[PDB]
Amino acid sequence: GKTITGVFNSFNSLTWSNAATYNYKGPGTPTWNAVLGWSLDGTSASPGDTFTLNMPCVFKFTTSQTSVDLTAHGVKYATCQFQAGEEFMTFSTLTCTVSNTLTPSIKALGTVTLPLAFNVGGTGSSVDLEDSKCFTAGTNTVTFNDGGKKISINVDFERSNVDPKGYLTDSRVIPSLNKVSTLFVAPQCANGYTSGTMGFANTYGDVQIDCSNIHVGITKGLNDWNYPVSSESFSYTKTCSSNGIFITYKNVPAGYRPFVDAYISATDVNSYTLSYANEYTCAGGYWQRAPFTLRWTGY
Amino acid sequence: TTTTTTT
Repeated sequence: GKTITGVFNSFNSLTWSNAATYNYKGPGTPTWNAVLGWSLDGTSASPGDTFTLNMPCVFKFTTSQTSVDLTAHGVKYATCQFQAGEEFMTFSTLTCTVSNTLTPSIKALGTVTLPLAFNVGGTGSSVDLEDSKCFTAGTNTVTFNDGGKKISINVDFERSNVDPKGYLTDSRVIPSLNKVSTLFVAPQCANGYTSGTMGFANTYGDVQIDCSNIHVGITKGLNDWNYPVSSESFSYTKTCSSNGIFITYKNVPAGYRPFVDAYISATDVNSYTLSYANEYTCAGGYWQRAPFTLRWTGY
Repeated sequence: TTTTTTT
């Protein structure tokens, strides 16, 4: 049929259900259940018409389901297909088709629940740097839209509990790729860095770095989830192979932090170890060489 | 074991 708008009409609730044992209620820590109110009227919609719900700042749906139904008073009236923005775009979408049940005398009011992870950053991609500015710790307004009608709700987000002054890491699964983006930010040298070496590697043979999906940059500070907010060029050299990515750098100015990220593949994306190089010399002469390993789990 | 959970 035609494209309709204003089907999703209210943002009723946005509530977190810790999907693992996360220590903070962050936008990117799954799962946020977004409950939206919707209405369809057979006098103004027909089976086969379509509509789309735009979701800024949403990275993925935290379910293996590919679609969700719009059901009310026990009758299915539409089917909506999930499209996760992931690293392709800063927003996610629902694309919905009205069902044959929406015969002309039906007036349907219902709700639907969507299991979400927001994007508040994680790499130096354009998409992640854009979404690194979506939210801050504390009260935020979250807004979705159907194509005219903006529907909003306020929500409380907790900052990361990790002290931002140390080294920083991240690993986020990218479901459509079966890859994981992984980040490393050097410990903070507030007055700048004379030099340093940093990076990460496969440890036991079960991990492969994807050298075609990497970023190396300096960021002007970090957001409330310890993610880069900018990415500028600077003086470094790099080596990249499937076994690991490493940089050596010099002369990073005060107020900036160097970071490296990469997509990785693993035999089991839910259980793998990475080995990190971590050496730096702050302007002023403080130095540390402190390599380490981390065990990453999805179970 | 000390681990970090992915997202």
